[PDB]
Amino acid sequence: LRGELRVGLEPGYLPFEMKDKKGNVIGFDVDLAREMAKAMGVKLKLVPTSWDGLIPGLVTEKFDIIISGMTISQERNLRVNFVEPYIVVGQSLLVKKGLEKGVKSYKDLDKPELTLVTKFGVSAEYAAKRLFKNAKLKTYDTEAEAVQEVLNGKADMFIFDLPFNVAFMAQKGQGYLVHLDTSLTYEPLGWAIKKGDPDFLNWLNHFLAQIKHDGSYDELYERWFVDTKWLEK
Amino acid sequence: LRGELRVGLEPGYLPFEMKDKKGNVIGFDVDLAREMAKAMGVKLKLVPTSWDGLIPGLVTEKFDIIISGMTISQERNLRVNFVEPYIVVGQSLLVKKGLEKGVKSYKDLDKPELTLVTKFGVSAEYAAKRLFKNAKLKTYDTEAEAVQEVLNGKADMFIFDLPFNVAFMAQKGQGYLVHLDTSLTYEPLGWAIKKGDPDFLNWLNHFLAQIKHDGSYDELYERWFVDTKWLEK
Amino acid sequence: LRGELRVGLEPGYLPFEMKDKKGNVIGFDVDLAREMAKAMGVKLKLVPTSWDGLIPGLVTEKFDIIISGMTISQERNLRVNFVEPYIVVGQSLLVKKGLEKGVKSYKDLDKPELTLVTKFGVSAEYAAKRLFKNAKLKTYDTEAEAVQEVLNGKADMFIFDLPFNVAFMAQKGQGYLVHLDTSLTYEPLGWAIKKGDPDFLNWLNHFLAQIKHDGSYDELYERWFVDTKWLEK
Amino acid sequence: LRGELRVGLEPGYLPFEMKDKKGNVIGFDVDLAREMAKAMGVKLKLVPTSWDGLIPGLVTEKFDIIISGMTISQERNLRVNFVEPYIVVGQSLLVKKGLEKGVKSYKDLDKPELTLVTKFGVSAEYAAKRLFKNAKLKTYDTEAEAVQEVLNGKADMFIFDLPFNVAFMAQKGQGYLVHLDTSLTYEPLGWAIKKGDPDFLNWLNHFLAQIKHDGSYDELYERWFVDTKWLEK
Amino acid sequence: SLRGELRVGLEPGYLPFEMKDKKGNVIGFDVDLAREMAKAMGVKLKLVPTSWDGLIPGLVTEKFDIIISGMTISQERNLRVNFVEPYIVVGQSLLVKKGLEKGVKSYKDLDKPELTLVTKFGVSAEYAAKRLFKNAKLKTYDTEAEAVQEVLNGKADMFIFDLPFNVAFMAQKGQGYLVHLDTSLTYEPLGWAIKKGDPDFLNWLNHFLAQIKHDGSYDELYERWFVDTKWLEK
Ligand SMILES: N[C@@H](CCCC[NH3+])C(=O)O
Ligand SMILES: N[C@@H](CCCC[NH3+])C(=O)O
Ligand SMILES: N[C@@H](CCCC[NH3+])C(=O)O
Ligand SMILES: N[C@@H](CCCC[NH3+])C(=O)O
Ligand SMILES: N[C@@H](CCCC[NH3+])C(=O)O
Repeated sequence: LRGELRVGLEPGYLPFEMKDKKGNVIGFDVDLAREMAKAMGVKLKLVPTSWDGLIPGLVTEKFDIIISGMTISQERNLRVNFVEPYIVVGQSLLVKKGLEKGVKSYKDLDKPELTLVTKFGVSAEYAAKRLFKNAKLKTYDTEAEAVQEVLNGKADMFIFDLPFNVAFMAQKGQGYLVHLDTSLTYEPLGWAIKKGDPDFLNWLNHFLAQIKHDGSYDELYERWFVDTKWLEK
Repeated sequence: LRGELRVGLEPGYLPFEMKDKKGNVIGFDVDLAREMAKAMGVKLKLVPTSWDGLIPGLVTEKFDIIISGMTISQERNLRVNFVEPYIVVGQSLLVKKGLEKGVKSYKDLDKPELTLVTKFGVSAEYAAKRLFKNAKLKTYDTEAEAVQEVLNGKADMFIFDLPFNVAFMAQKGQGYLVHLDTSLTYEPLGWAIKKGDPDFLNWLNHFLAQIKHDGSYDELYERWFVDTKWLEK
Repeated sequence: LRGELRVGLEPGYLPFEMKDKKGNVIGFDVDLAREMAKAMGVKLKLVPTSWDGLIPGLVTEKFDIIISGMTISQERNLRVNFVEPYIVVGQSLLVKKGLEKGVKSYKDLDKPELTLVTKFGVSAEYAAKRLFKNAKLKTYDTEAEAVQEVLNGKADMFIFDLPFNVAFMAQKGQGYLVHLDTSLTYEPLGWAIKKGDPDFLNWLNHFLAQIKHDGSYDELYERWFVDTKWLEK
Repeated sequence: LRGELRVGLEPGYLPFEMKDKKGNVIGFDVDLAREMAKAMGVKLKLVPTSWDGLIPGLVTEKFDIIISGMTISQERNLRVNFVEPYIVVGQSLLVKKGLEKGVKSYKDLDKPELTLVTKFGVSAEYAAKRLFKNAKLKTYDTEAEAVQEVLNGKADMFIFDLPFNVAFMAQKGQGYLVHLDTSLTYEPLGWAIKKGDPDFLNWLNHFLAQIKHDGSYDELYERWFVDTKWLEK
Repeated sequence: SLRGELRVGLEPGYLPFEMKDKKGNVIGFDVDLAREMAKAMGVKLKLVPTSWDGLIPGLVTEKFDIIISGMTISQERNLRVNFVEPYIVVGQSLLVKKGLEKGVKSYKDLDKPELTLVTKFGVSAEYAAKRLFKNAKLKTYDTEAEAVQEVLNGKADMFIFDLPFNVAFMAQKGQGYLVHLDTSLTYEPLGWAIKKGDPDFLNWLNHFLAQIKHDGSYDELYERWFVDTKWLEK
């Protein structure tokens, strides 16, 4: 690769990709992508894309790599190759205040009179249909649209990857929601690239091992997952 | 690959693959293969094959994968590729009664007046050739035939993969054989696929890493290496 | 109604209604009926009554509503109308220490030696007969008489609505018995009024949802089901 | 009410009600009445009835409830009260083998050239008028009789409640018809009772809630909507 | 469950539920609902504009069939009429004069007896403000619109009322002069009332309500009145 590293993501998975107040795209994966560019001695470009355009975009060479906090699922892994996992994740729940009472398991929210909302075409959806099966399930176009349904009284509860939930609790959720943080799925996230390229994978993996033993990774992880400065966009 | 997942294996290797009383082939690898096929959204077609016909069956494109309790050796691995190890194993023995007495190690048993038996052309035959300088070694077409040879007055001791020993011990060698259980080799077991498809490898390694963290693999480990339920066929 | 709302209950079920110290009756249900009366602009009158005279007491205008932890069952529903459920409950078991080990459902405790005990003529009794075939079962007049035999040594297990088993646990059971938390049935508890009054229902259903979105329900709930300050009765 | 529960239904709406080989009527709606009569303490008498006579059979007191896959509408609700819905269904198409190709929405089958058919005076005919402007509409006496006009030459496509179609496909259709399963409407079906009984409502509505939270509704759902045993009939 | 016409009592001037068009017909989210409901029953709509303290008794007295006036389901009222499952959920909000919102985190920063607070007489807000406000002057007026004029006039500092009123008011006149403190302070389910002893008609209404929530009808009327601004050319 010469010139520039084109990375496609979709903004809105806090704290991985979000849109600035200035409209600039920032986050863990964005910093991850600057490092990669640097370590490759090459220019970074981001291409923003909707979740559903990510894999075809990659497969079609709209970009070279995906770094969107994407679950290494066996389905998707048939269309692209995944680098090794750089963070490990699972789905928790955000609930309206009050229905959290006496819940010992997620399983007793799997009730027919309850409405569960996530975003369409994502891990949590697939989790939701595997996990629940009683509760009504509705899906939406964004993480934001979806938690709004429960915030505004339209839904009872919201499911998503755990770090979106804890980012959210910090920025808006503390007062009005409750986070049931017990993880419900084992979801490694890796970067995806298109098949037929083992040389890239070699490079990507080593470059992952480096930052994980460099102290570089742990800084970024501190920045986006423990620290709270970032929250003023 | 679309349609079906063809898996070559050779039954005989308790608890990985054997055939039941009904005539169907079942066991650890089978449940793995079934799980694998489901993850690719595909049908499963086992292709039972004699051992010597497994690699060339594979390289010959008669099936896509070996799942036979195959050992990742440097010799084989010149001919095919292996996924990361799904289980680690090692060679042990069964001796007839009275034999187990006085022994401190394998070295005590490596004597000329004794005959050692094992399946021809297999992992054990190689450790046997390496480990034992003084003892007669005679090989057979199936593990069962090899054991029989010491269930009779014919051989003194049988060597094989340790897990087969522990299962046969529970199956038939209860009163008769004695199990010296000191692992004598380091034997990593792995799925093999033909060379020059690194994408399938990527998909295989990410899948093996799921079932070790899912609980899936764990549920299946118990089933076949602890449960004792499966002895009824 | 006029002048007084008359409530029909039997003190015993904890933490719903219990008599103590001063000989006053108190609990979640009482606190509920208290808010109900302020809402109507009436004065509360509590009419403590043995279980088996609640429904007859109701049909006979001994009192106007039954708020003492009652299951909305189809048998009882033939005889009175239920407001929509105010809480959802379920059978759990208190057992002696030792009994909990390796037990992987209530079902592996259904044995002709073991003795299940309960209060007579209550939802707990009917579930006892439905689930447990083999276990000797004995019945007593109160919840206390029944758990006694278990604490003391005569019977050895106890079955009742879960909220009780945790409440007992927090007062007297913590060193002594083991609580298999798992939910054995689905048991909605509702207020019961006599038939032929759809207006009082309409009113009762709206009152229920007010306190549910009011925070009022929630306060009472913490105060009785989580708060440990009350057990100082 | 005591003695028996009389239940009015029209056989043919697979898999809710249909006449079996011997000629007794079965299905999801019968098993559901069978649960009602057990819980009610009472015997069960099914009163089969032509559809345009059910509402008048109820009001007339020919039976006590209509469980028939009846859609809840405002028109109907003027004459009879409806319990809450027990299932939500949607209208869908059964078209001749071949003319499924190209199509993207139901609208491209709305050509003056094509003949659409369904049963007379039933919520499928109304959606059909509502949704089909051009195509010639013909109405018959029974679902079975209307489809029969696509199975032979006469008509082109068939409109009815999705479960009917999934059922018809698994029973006869696979090689003959094509099923576009995009639900075109949203219709909640409900049980009807004669107006004037608020107590039977309260009963019926709690009963529906039990079985939906119990496992019994789900038993009966897998049974008729999924399993396929039922066809041997 | 009747023949002839469906008669609906309402009090115009709770924007955007009910208002006078100025050609003098009453229009609003409630009227469109009342219009849908009447069609579904195959019957005619008559609106019976009524002043607020006369809605319930008019219903009991059989002057009309149902009240669709954005009325709060309350235990005290529910004693006298029956309510249908609520159809929209609302809370009280505050409209204040310019600047007066700076450095305020909650409603509590506004209790000063210095401050004067106004609303309409005998209405959800009036009872809420008496609960919530302990120090502030509370004055009352026959109409929502007479009430806000006092803060617009600078004879009072802030207006309290159902939140959807405030946003519609902010759009028409308030945008330059007042500021909407839009934190919801009550939990106020809104339902149609009818007289007691009629379970059938309740059955009918509850199922009609479920129908328009799942139709798209409800959402449509909702957008039309509560979100988009077109309705404002009275
Ligand atoms: N990691 C999840 C979240 C998607 C985030 C959508 N912006 C997935 O792979 O679907
Ligand atoms: N790992 C042993 C197992 C052989 C089993 C023969 N059925 C090998 O590689 O030869
Ligand atoms: N839920 C129980 C109540 C416990 C009995 C209280 N003394 C029942 O309805 O049978
Ligand atoms: N669900 C529709 C169709 C039932 C068809 C009866 N054979 C209705 O309520 O009319
Ligand atoms: N929700 C308010 C409506 C105000 C009506 C004013 N015309 C109430 O029920 O009091």
